[PDB]
Amino acid sequence: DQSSRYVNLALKEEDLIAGGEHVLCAYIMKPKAGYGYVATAAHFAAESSTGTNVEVCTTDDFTRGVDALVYEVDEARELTKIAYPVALFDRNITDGKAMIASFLTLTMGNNQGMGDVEYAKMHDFYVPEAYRALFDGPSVNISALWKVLGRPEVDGGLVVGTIIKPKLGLRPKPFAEACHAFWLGGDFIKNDEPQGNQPFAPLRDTIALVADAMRRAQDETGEAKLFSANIT
Amino acid sequence: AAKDVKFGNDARVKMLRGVNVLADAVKVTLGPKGRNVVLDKSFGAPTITKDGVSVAREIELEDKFENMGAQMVKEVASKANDAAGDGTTTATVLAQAIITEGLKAVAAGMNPMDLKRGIDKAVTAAVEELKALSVPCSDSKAIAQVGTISANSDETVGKLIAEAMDKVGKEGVITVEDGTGLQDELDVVEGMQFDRGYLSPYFINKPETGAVELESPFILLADKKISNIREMLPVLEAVAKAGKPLLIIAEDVEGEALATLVVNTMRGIVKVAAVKAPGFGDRRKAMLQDIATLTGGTVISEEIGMELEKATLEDLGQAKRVVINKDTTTIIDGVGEEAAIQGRVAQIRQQIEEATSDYDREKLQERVAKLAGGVAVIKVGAATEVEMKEKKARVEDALHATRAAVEEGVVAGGGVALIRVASKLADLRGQNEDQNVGIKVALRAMEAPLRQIVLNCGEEPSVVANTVKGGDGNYGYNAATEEYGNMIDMGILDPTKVTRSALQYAASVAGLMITTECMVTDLP
Amino acid sequence: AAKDVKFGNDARVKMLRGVNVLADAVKVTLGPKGRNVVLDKSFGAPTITKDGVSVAREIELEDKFENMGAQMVKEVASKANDAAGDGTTTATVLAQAIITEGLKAVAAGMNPMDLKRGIDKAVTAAVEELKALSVPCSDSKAIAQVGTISANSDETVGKLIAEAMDKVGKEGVITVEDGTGLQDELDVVEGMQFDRGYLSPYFINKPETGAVELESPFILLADKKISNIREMLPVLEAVAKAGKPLLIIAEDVEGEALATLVVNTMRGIVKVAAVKAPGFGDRRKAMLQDIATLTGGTVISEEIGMELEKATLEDLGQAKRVVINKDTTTIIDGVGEEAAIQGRVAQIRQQIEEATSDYDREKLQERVAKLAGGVAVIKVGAATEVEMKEKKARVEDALHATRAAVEEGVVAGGGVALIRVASKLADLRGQNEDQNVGIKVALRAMEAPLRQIVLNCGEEPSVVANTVKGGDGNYGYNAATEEYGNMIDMGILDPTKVTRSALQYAASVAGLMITTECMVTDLP
Amino acid sequence: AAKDVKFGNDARVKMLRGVNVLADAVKVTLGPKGRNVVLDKSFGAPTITKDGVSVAREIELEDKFENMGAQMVKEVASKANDAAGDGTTTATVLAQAIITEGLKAVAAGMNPMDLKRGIDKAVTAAVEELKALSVPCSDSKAIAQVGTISANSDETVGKLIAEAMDKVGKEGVITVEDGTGLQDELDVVEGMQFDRGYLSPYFINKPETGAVELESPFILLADKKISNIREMLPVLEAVAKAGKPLLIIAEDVEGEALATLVVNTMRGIVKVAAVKAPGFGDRRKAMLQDIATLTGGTVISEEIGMELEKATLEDLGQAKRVVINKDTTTIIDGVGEEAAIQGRVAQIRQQIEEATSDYDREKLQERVAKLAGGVAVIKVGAATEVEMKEKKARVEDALHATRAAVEEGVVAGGGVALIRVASKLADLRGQNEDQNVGIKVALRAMEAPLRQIVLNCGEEPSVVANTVKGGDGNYGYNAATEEYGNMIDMGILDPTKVTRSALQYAASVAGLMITTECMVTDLP
Ligand SMILES: Nc1ncnc2c1ncn2[C@@H]1O[C@H](COP(=O)(O)OP(=O)(O)O)[C@@H](O)[C@H]1O
Ligand SMILES: Nc1ncnc2c1ncn2[C@@H]1O[C@H](COP(=O)(O)OP(=O)(O)O)[C@@H](O)[C@H]1O
Ligand SMILES: Nc1ncnc2c1ncn2[C@@H]1O[C@H](COP(=O)(O)OP(=O)(O)O)[C@@H](O)[C@H]1O
Ligand SMILES: [Mg+2]
Ligand SMILES: [Mg+2]
Repeated sequence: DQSSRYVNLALKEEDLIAGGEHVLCAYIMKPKAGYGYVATAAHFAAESSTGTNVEVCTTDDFTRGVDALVYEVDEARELTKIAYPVALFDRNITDGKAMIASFLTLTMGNNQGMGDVEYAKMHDFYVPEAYRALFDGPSVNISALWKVLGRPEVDGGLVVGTIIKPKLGLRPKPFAEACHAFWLGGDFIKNDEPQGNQPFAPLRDTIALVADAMRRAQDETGEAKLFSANIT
Repeated sequence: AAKDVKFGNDARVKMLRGVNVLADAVKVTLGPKGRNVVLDKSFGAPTITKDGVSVAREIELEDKFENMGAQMVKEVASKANDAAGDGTTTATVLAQAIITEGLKAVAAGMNPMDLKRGIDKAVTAAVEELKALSVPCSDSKAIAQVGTISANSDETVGKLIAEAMDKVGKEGVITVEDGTGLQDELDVVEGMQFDRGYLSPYFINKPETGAVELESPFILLADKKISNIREMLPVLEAVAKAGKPLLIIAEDVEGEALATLVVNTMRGIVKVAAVKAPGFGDRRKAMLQDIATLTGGTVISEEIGMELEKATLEDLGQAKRVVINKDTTTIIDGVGEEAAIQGRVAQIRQQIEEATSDYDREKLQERVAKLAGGVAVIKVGAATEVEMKEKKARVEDALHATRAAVEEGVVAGGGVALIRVASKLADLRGQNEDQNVGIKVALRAMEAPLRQIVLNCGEEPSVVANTVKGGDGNYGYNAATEEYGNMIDMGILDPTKVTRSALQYAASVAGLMITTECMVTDLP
Repeated sequence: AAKDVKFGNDARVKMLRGVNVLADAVKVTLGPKGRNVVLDKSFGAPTITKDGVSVAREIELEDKFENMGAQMVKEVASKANDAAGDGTTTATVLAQAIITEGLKAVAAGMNPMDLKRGIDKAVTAAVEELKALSVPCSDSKAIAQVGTISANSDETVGKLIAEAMDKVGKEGVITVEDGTGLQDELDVVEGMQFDRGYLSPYFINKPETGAVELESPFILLADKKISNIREMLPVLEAVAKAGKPLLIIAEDVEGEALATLVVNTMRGIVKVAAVKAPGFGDRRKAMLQDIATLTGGTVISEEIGMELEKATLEDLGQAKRVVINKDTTTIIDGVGEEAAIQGRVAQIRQQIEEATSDYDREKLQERVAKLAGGVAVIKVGAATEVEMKEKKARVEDALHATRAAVEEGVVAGGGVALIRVASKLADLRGQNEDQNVGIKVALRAMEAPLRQIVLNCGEEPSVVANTVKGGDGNYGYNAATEEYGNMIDMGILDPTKVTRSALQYAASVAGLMITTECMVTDLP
Repeated sequence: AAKDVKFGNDARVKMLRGVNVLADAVKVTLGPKGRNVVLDKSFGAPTITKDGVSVAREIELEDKFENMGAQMVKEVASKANDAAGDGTTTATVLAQAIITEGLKAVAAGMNPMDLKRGIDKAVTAAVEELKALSVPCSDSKAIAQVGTISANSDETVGKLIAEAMDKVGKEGVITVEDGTGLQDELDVVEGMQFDRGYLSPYFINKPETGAVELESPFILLADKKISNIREMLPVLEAVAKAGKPLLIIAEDVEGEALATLVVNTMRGIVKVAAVKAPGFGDRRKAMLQDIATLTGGTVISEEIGMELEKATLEDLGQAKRVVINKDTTTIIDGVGEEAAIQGRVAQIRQQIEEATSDYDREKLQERVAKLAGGVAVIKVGAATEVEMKEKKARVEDALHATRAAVEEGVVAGGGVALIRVASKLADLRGQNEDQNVGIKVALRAMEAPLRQIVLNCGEEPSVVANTVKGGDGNYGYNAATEEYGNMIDMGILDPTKVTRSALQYAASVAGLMITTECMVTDLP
């Protein structure tokens, strides 16, 4: 909450971006009617950081370091650009890379529980040039998939995958067989979004059965393949 | 969280202590021999202020029942500042006086609702008497006076404000912001001005000025980005055939088109400049239509089906001169027409009726000022930041107070107007005895502003109060000179709008508070 | 968490201490000389209120057993506010009166279940006597008193509500919202209107009005987004051949179609305007069918398989006049017919009877009001938010009381209606002596509201209670002027539904409370 | 969180206790027999320093009401440094003297605003006489004295800075940076130099010094990366025909072209060197345009519709010599015309007047220096790091003091100027007797600097203050040698700008604080 101190349009985008002083998020944000836009954008920046709701204290009032700030705002183009202190994104112990739980918590999640923001679609952001290497960061990605597929680590291109036909209700081993069949085809698959431990096809048997189907399909094709288990 | 509850005098006693703490803090800012309050803000240096509402906003007490009292009278200081800027302490001092008498009246066993109805009747009559006392304020001397008094007797501010409102006229907008010199300065902006500069240095034809100046240019008004020179070629050809220069006003000029224009101008084939449109969104559209109206030009837009490939010198507007800088553009004597301007001004003035948002209304006021007046900046000169922030706040009050005088008139200051009206209502009566005492509460408490003004001098208030009530008309006591005289000839004036507002809102909150019988709050 | 448990008299005494705290906070609000309660809300300014339930919701005690006492009788305030919206303080006092005397009967060794059965019998019969005393209320003068009385003796709200109910009529809807002036003002909306404005300014044909006006227009009700004007051409061709203007109502018009209409309007070939359909979801489709029905048009949808290329001026609706603004659309005299509208109203009337939610019932009443009546908005005027938020809650009180009176009639206020029924039941007896005492507790408690109303005035309650019981008929004590008279002649009226409500809910809770033998709760 | 508030003498005493704690921490550093202060820092060695304001920044009291006093006088100590470099302790002593005498005078009952106006008048009159007392400083010896005194009697610094200013001339830029030896050393850089080296080692043609040197070279100023040798071929062909060596300055040279130049240079086909352009952004284009101006070349750039393939030997600049190293490039005697260069200087000098940002002004000042004046670096010699920072902080002061002397003159130091002007204003009077006390308050406190200078020596201060007032003119007391004499002949001079500044900013802050009547801050 609050707009005071949260309006900080004096912050230069150059030191924020190229100086890396802040993570910089550009929102197409529209308030609800009658709210002050800059207050909403600044108030949205508070939700995008410390919260600072009704009151903040540390046995002796105040709290002022954690705040993510609006640094460009312009009501009629619906633009809300918010600069976030790098301290907001606490480092994960596994790698020293910032927990993205914070970032979502501070952009498109608990911060969006603000109601007088009608919407705040982030169209873009920036992350500090150096500390970017210490954002949570995809230690595995397409480039590592290429590597396990035996492709070059540069432009290993399309890792082919499917949504298993015919989507829901396909039992684990028919689903695994559809994965096998697909993996007599291409490279990659996911579980469906309801195909967690839901009783129509739980994860463990499906993933056990799908994993066998992958090895079978690999053995029958001579090329590596991949499955995406619905851990949700 | 479990609540705590109190009843009756054990409740009301807690309430009164709260109000007294806040009011006692605020009182000391009152009048010309008042003193400053220092406010702690942990972010930086403390801020010294005389601004009543600034002090009132911070006060909030530890003991929860005590805190509740301060939080109520905080409402009156906020609104009076929101309603009319100046007047905040006087409204507070009035509100505290009525509360203390009301608890006095309730302890005598009056029914509190009849007291409220009594108070509301006295205020209703008192406002009508103030409207009868008001006399017009209509010249620089009267305006310079009220400016001086609101500035806390700083004649330089009063003089300066009279000049500023004279130059920009009643439709003009006046503003104040932090200067750099050791003395004040007045800048007046005339014609149209907006915060967009040249898009490249090479347009600069007067590098000694550091600026672009063009004589009798065409002005093009493109409602979109400019992307390829192909969209403009016939215009530059048509302009080149006419030989006069051209100003592009557009949402953007992309580098290749821009560079091609930069090339052609430096090599002298045709003389051109380009600027981004001011603002954004719908207000940009309005402002683009405003400049078109002022220049007599036409807004080129695809929503009406126009094409730059079909634009002509009839669609472009004109002006006698334009000047553009690294950051700034000005258009001098646009070739619009008066009937169109007043019609356009009438539209915006009607929109000013529709603008419920005050900030947006100010923007509409700025837009009409651009079309029909000027804009001025007062630069505050002071040696130090703790004085910059003090001096600035006094100029703020002087601007609001001078504004408030012109539309409603002025009355003798020093509270003597509010003393006089209290003598006229002496025949007013209620339906029942409880309403009579409720009426009398108002007539007694209205003396409180003069009493506090004098008390800050260390004079004896009741001795002066007795003699001022013995006076006639505008006879009153001047606390600066410590002698009596005619307030109009002595130049001590108050805007009728602030004095009337300070009473109305004060009686509103107090008229409730005397009726409080129970309070519920969380255990500490 | 380990609980603490108590048994027998130790439980009941702590529970009784709980109820009295919540009761004593509300009681002080009762009657015309009641007093305000101040409610703390740390997230903003404290709330000043006279509303019983608004105080009752805030009470929560630290002692877990005392917390149970407040938390039990709080049910009565919530149910009374939902069922009738007025009388909650009255309903609370009756509940607290029965509980105290009931526990007294338990301490005498009476079997609690016979008190419950005895109480329930007496209250059941008492409601039958209220059906006999109620008289119809059916004129503007009668309604104005119950409004004024429930408003706490303010005629202006009563006079205003008496006008509002007359203008919108029996099926109309009335609403109250925060104004900005000091005076109250009543707005009334004729015909059907909804909060959608012009999709562009270029439709504006009254630029000074900021509005679109078209006469005898066709109205198109497209149940889809209008994408390509090639879809519109055969309809627009027919309209252009007719030369009459057309209003488009659609789920959207995309820019190429919209812009082409904007182009076509500027050059004056056909007068057209486009607006979003009101609402969203199936109610949007319903409102489109309603607009069609009111206008005599037909809804065009791909669900039925009709298509714009096949639509005709026979499918389009018509009306005598339409007006649209930046935010608002209204239709004047649709070419619908009384039989079709009434049949549609019957469908919605069946839906209102079927509506399990008052929100749905509200959303249903709005459309029949738009179809067959109108809507009124009362904007409350006040000088400040605390008074504003106070004032509105008293207007709300009158608006439900006036509604409640029209469907149930009125009886003399001041509790005297309860006194007169408390005499008629004196012959009632039960199956056993414990039930006879159960009757006696109830018949004794119905005197409690009058005694509190007197006590808040500072008068001796039993002297007034004796002198009223010595009278007959509507003879009662006028607490506003401290005299006896006919309450119907004095205009002091309560809606029969609130009194009949306040009993039944109060006796339902209090008749359970006293059978409590044990309490279990978590240790502190 | 809950505030605490205090009024009147209880607040004012707590305020005064705060100021004196900060003042005594600063007081001990004043004058030639002053002593060092040890400042704690959480992450390293304690910093030994003599600089007054550097102590003043660290002070921060535990008691909030005391803390507010210190945190205000820190503001005058900071600003006096920002305005003038040296002159912090003097401003802090003057402020603390007036506040004590002002608050002392307030206890007598005088109106604080008449005191404020009285002080403000005295300071305003005093500045006029100081502007009259100031005398020109021009010769190297006079500059050497003010350098010596500011250095705290380290004559070597005055001699060294006097030579540095003599070599670079009054347009030049002098800076100080860490050395490594015991001795202070002066490095003067002349012509143009910028911090980019050879892009590859293989260009090195004097490996006996790791250096590239070229004589009468052509210089290419490429505004963009060099990426395809066909960009260069036509120039390289023409350069090869001329046979003179070539220097490339470019945004970059890609490996293909760069390595191909390495091949052609190693094999001796063309004498070529390439360097990265200095910096980035518009400052690069500006700096490149400066080099073009100095060299008579042209910035080959797309914005002017030019291509490297179209550039010619007429477009390349020339200079007598260039030298480039691993990290540094220098250009000797560019062929640019003095009138063109002078005009460019006038452009950049005009930018200095418009540049409000001081950091930009140094950037602009370096470019006018490197075009038209010397660049100098002073390397401070010290035996160890804690001695390094101390010694460095004294050298830093001699620059600001010597610079300050050149533009505004000097007056007799040792506070004597303040003593002499105090004797002239004794006839000054105000509007009222409280203002008369206000005039006399200021004229009293101006002795406070001299008394501390003597008291830090341990001499009896009021004796020396009497004898100095017994003398006339530049007669004064030389605290370094415990004898009276003419301050001009001993060279104890202070810049007028620093003495005048310390008085103004002290009076500005002190005159506000003594009007304090209330303070509000958080409970501990
Ligand atoms: N020279 C003076 N003599 C007597 N009263 C004065 C004089 N100058 C100003 N006043 C009074 O000071 C009162 C306080 O107004 P102001 O200083 O603006 O504080 P606020 O408006 O916040 O109460 C005004 O009613 C004004 O008439
Ligand atoms: N002038 C009056 N004389 C006697 N009784 C009155 C008068 N005005 C109101 N009442 C009584 O006060 C009660 C209504 O007060 P109210 O604050 O609305 O309580 P509740 O919230 O329970 O409705 C009713 O019983 C009504 O008859
Ligand atoms: N030999 C001296 N005799 C008398 N006064 C001196 C002597 N040397 C320096 N001073 C004075 O000491 C005062 C403070 O100088 P300095 O310590 O540089 O100020 P700061 O501590 O603010 O840098 C000046 O008024 C200066 O003239
Ligand atoms: Mg009620
Ligand atoms: Mg010094």
